[PDB]
Amino acid sequence: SIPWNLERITPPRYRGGSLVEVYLLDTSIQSDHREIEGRVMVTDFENVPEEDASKCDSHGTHLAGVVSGRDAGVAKGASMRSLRVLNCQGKGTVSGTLIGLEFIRKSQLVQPVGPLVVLLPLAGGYSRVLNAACQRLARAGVVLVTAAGNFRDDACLYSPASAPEVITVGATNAQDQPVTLGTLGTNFGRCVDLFAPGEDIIGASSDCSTCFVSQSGTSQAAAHVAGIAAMMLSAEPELTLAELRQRLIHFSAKDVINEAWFPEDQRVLTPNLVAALPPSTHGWQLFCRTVWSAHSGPTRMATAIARCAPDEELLSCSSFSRSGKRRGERMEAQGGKLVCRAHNAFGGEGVYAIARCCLLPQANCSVHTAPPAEASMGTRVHCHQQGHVLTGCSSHWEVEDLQPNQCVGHREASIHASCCHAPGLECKVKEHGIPQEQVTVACEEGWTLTGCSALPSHVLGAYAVDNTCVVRSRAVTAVAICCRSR
Amino acid sequence: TATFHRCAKDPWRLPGTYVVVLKEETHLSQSERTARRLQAQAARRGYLTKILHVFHGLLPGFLVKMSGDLLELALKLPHVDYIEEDSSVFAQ
Ligand SMILES: *[C@@H]1O[C@H](CO)[C@@H](O)[C@H](O)[C@H]1NC(C)=O
Ligand SMILES: [Ca+2]
Repeated sequence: SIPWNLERITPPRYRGGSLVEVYLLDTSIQSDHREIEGRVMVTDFENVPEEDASKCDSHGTHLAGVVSGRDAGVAKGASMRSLRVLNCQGKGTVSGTLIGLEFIRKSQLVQPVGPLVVLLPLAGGYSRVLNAACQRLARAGVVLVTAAGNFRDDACLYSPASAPEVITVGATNAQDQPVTLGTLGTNFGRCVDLFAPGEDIIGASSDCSTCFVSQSGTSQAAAHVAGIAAMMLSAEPELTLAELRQRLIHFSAKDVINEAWFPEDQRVLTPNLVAALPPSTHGWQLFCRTVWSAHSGPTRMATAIARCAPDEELLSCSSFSRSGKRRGERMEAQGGKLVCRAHNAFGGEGVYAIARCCLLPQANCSVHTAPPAEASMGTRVHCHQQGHVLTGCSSHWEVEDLQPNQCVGHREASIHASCCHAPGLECKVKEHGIPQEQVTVACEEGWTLTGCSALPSHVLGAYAVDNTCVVRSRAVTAVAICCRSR
Repeated sequence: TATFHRCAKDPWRLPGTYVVVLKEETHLSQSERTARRLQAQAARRGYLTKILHVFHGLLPGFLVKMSGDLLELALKLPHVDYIEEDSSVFAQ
């Protein structure tokens, strides 16, 4: 009898959302529906383009019910406030959406409450200004959750989906597969943070005050994550966006989507995660996430930059090109904070920089670099200070072509070690090599992959997938640095 | 350094209304004055304009209904970071 979607997000151990407020920017809603009556406040903010009542409020009413519905909601608690930025046909404007986001911010300034979650169950094409407004609102301390888009396309081509500070949510079905929606479906790619239930999702129907309807879409998916965020933030109100995002990733079901559904090049970029509520079972734990940059493009001196959140540490840096035409990557400081920079090769189509960004308080991390040795034992650098741990190795080169706490690179390459004093931290290195398109090595359960690299036959790149280090080539050896709280 | 942007998905564009985004630390008073300056400079060229909204609180700027003919003029206003043509979003 429990709707499948609400079971899907229920953790393997369990025992909301009231300190938190969820804003909805959507169609009008039927606020007297019994799922949401007395829990949703209609602001009567409205900014919608002209068309070109049961039907008018169908989308918004359903989503308010997915977020907060008495019977079928995720955060059955929670308080919501609704702004109308979509017309009866489900169409809005970027300007109306901006004015809506601004209204939320002004409301907060005038009457401050606790954590705010803003659900944006809508998409247009890439918009600089909409992305900027979202970023500003995120930087102002509001959590934003948006739909990936229903275009079976790269979410980076859409907004607000493409805004990095917004939690972007794709849709999966009861079989944990990406949702098909007519001839299209859930968007995917590196701007999607995670997936959530978004097919056959039962919720309030604005047909009648006690009626229900199943709807499908990445809006529905996003509503689940808005609900989960509201619950998580009620439990841990002080979470930074980066802490909340790391929890959303950490508590997700992993590696359950068949990535064959996605275009080939998007498989590696698309997180294989289906959202879930945190278990009741939960001291401190090491959380890391893999941040893929925008592709650098083909310019000869092109660089891709993957950055971490202000409160995260960059523990490693890798790179990847589908051609393998690559000058590697380096961890470089920037505004007093380390970023992962990857370098394209001459004639390369471009490369991705792939950061491993981790929540490590009390860590003092640095980078130790050595230039090409040009001889014999390869280029080597180590974390020489007593008690510092190596968390990541990177290597870049400028040429057209070719032991604890030590990184080793090619003799013609520079080598970079991420070294942290993190006294609560234990790390080990696990290696695996074989004769081969992909080699793979996983950290042990309860350990967090901090770094992933290939021993220095032509590798396309390396990247962490959850706690598995993947090395891609055209004996090749994957090397994972795995750490945990001690 | 002021740039113009419009939606790559041509059907989703809404020509004739523009979001004028001013540089980060621009003050509301400066945004309002910039809007007025635009309307005055437009009027002198024979163009009707309407300032639909003045943004402050997240981004400074304004929303203006005007002919795109005025965009080169608008890009030369003080404080302008970029201007974006309005466009459509859709329920997902
Ligand atoms: C990090 O450095 C700061 C500033 O010198 C110091 O307070 C702290 O002891 C250091 N922490 C570790 C774990 O090294
Ligand atoms: Ca995102």
